[PDB]
Amino acid sequence: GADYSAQWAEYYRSVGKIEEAEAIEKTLKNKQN
Repeated sequence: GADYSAQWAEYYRSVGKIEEAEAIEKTLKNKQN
């Protein structure tokens, strides 16, 4: 699997941005393509 906007979305999980991370976390979704 690719997984890119997840590594970045991981930081938000600890930078009190776990919520905003959902956004940048949606970019990691690399299953369809």
